[PDB]
Amino acid sequence: AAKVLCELADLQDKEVGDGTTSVVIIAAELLKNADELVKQKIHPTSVISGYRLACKEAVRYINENLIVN
Amino acid sequence: LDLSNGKPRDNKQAGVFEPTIVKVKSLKFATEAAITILRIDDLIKL
Amino acid sequence: KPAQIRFSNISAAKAVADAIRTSLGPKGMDKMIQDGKGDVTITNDGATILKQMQVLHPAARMLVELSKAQDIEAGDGTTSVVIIAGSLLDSCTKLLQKGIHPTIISESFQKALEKGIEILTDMSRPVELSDRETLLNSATTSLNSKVVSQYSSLLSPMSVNAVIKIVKKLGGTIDDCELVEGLVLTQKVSNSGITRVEKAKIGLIGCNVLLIDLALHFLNKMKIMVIKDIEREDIEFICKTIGTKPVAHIDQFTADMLGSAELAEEVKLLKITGCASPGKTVTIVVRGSNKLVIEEAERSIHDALCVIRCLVKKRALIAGGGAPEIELALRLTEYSRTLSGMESYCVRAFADAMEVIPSTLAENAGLNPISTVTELRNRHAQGEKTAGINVRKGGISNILEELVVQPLLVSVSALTLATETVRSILKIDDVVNTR
Repeated sequence: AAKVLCELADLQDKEVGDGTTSVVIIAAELLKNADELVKQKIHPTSVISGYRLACKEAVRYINENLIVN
Repeated sequence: LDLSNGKPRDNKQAGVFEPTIVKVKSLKFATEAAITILRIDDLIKL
Repeated sequence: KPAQIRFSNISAAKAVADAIRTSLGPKGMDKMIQDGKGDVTITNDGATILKQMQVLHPAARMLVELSKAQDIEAGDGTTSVVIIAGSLLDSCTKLLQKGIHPTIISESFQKALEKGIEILTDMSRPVELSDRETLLNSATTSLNSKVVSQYSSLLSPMSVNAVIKIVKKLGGTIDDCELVEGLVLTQKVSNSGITRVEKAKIGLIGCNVLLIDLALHFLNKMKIMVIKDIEREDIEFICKTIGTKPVAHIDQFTADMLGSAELAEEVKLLKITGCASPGKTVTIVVRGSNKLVIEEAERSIHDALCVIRCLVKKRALIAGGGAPEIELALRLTEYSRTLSGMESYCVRAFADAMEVIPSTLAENAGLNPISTVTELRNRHAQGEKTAGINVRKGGISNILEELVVQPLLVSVSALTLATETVRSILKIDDVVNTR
């Protein structure tokens, strides 16, 4: 379960090359809360589709708060 | 937030800017990796 | 007390299905397997899960072969066969507690298997094999659930016009493909200097194209194309394509062991067209950039041919997502009401075994396991197999309208090899080791 976070930064290191540490903290805290959902009788499948849409709108709300050169 | 003083700070006037490809790809890779760890639902040991 | 072995074969086979069931469907859960070398892997394909289980118990050893038997007959729904056999034995324990013999249960399932295919026949929609448009829709629909689903619309028709070997190399892309009437190899013609030969005769070791340092130089004086480093898999196909035979001795080289070809050149693959021999063969040229892409490209077409083979034997189509399974679980409950003896209670237990497939897909789809199957029973009683489980959207929808289809042979073979294997377990009284 830890090696997933090792390859997490390797792909971020080649394309962007910065802020790879903050990528591991976001995913680390998401699973702490996601496991709490499973403790509340929530299947992981519904959590995956909800996270993908939360990530979809996250890029949109960023684009609606961008600044140009 | 002003990291040197510990207060709020207007980044448009202070100049704390960041690229678009940083915050966007970080949230995608962090969400995609967490889906992988949570997609795992078994443990086999030989 | 012979119950000591019949109870163990069930619990041994029950543990295999209880684990792999979570990987059911495209939206199934992955797994974390630890190999003996120390490294691990993350994969949901059930064929690789049980292949690495390294089972020892005889009851579980039969389930590994049960999955391999479905891979040859139908080629789809590999995990669905182990789950049915796992759920059937789970119900058999309820029967043995009542005082029923295992042999009584075997012949009772013969009636459930007989009436099981009948329920699928009335609901299935026959189709025309010659209509390639139906061959393309039936093939491209199921191909969307594979790994390479974006390039499925272009790999499907390459299997239509060919119906078969698949050549693959690095470089290029997946979209470009070409059907070769003759044969193509993954080797080169080195160290020959001609590389283009008309009026070619082939003979596996007059003969201008040799398919096998001093021998490299002498064979070039007579202007003979030297092609070496050929594995055995190509020897079985070239013989049927162009009509060649092997020559294991220099004296055995004669005219009766050669072939013919109108063209044999290296356009680096050896495009050899114009077989001019009686036979039925074809080779598909596939391209790709990375090595992991071409390996999955072969499985995309090879799994596509399994659907074409399913339509030839069974020219019929059925709804997906456990849609016909609800009709199988409901209609068998009604047939048991008219039966007598120990067959009624056994046909009833055979129907409850199929109720777990849509309940498990409801689990892997995030829906409630109970409310999903309980609502579909009335939708099929009053309606038909149109409504079912849609895993793409995560809800109940019309499977025929959602563009999800599977052939009749996949669901039929999954139940025949499964029920026959359970009867093999019921016919076991005890096991002893020999030497």
